[PDB]
Amino acid sequence: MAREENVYMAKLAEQAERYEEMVQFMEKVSTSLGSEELTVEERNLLSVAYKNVIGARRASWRIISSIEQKEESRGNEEHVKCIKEYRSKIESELSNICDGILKLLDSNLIPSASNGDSKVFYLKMKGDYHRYLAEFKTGAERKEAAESTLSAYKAAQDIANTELAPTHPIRLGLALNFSVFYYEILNSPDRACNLAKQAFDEAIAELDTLGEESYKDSTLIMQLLRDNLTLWT
Amino acid sequence: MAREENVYMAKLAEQAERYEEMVQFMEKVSTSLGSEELTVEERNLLSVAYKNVIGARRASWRIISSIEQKEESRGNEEHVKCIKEYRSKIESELSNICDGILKLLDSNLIPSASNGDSKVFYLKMKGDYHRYLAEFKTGAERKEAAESTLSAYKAAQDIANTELAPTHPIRLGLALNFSVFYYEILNSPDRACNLAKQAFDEAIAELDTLGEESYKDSTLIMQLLRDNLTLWT
Amino acid sequence: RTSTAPF
Amino acid sequence: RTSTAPF
Repeated sequence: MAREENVYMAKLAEQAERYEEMVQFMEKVSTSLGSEELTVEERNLLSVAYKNVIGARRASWRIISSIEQKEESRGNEEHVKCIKEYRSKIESELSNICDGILKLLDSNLIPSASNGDSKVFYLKMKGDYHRYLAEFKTGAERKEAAESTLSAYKAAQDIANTELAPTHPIRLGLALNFSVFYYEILNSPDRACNLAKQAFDEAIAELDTLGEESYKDSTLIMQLLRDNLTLWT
Repeated sequence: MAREENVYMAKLAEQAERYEEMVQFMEKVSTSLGSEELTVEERNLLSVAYKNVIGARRASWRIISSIEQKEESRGNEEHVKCIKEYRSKIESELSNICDGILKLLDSNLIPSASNGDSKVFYLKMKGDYHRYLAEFKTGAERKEAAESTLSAYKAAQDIANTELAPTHPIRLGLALNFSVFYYEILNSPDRACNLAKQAFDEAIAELDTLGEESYKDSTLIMQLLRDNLTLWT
Repeated sequence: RTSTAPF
Repeated sequence: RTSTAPF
């Protein structure tokens, strides 16, 4: 039995936009390996699955936080009691989604990675989910989220800057997320700007020496760095 | 205790785009009345809640049906076994969503309606959910869906055409859905065109005699009739 | 795409 | 809006 039926189902889940189910499908593939690693196709699907499941909660959290602020500032105390209870239900889901993909990165995807690209990808992804904890967690939990994000992004960068070109979308993607961590979570606009510019310039420097479909892949991310650089200046 | 807290929570659910929860909230309001009727605000929220919950499944069903056709036509029998199992899981959800709002219309919203506007609204809504059954049901169940849609739309039209103006968005909305039933489900392009044109012309006829915010309300629906009239001719 | 009512 | 990676 090769259940790459589980891969096909995840692809249908994706088409259907039923992302919780896309997660289950790609989780079944993941928890089914012995010594083998997720292919590129498979890890991307897993990551897209989780980005969409977490993304709906993050989008909901943002709108409920705005409404909370707007209402606290009109003294509507009764609204605020309600909005806050709603915000904490979203925070449980955020908290559980992050735990699921963190357990699977700590337990499985990270210890068993082989190539560089893989290691960076998964260490990057661990940083990503500690970052999402830090967007809404409060005290000790926020400090622990922020520390875990810095360690994972840094472990990913040491491996990236050795074992991958400056144009490799995974190296750019790390720089883009790490730049954002510095701006949104640590509140270092300088560190963020410098990190994005450095990885952009370093990628232009060695750009027109890759197959026409590579250019597509990483022009995409490089436009994301430039978009943020514009927004911040 | 006035839980119009349940109304406020539904409005947050809506803002958050957590439509299953918007449904639960507006269902709790509904199953809490004794002799009283949903306000206009409340019935609209309930209807928006259900249109969004059913809409995600209908959107998913459409994309899974396309992929099913594309695959049956390439002889990929193994894909088709999978796609079909997926389509039936979506059909259970469609089938349960429709049953929930149909039980609540049969059991409660229809028998207890008073004004004309109310009666039309809910009879219209019953037609709507029998129509969604008929989009994917198969044999006897499709024939029964189609018959139930025709009775409810017709009962709604008798009450509409007495007790409401040709400009009342609820009367237009009925005409728009009934026109679509005739085109998509019964496959009568003539009946559909004639029904849409009649309710449009009949609404222009008596148009510029309503408060500036009425015009907004029903120009909206009337543009929907014109959009379909264009598409079909 | 054909359209139906918002309510 | 600030952006992050797609993966």
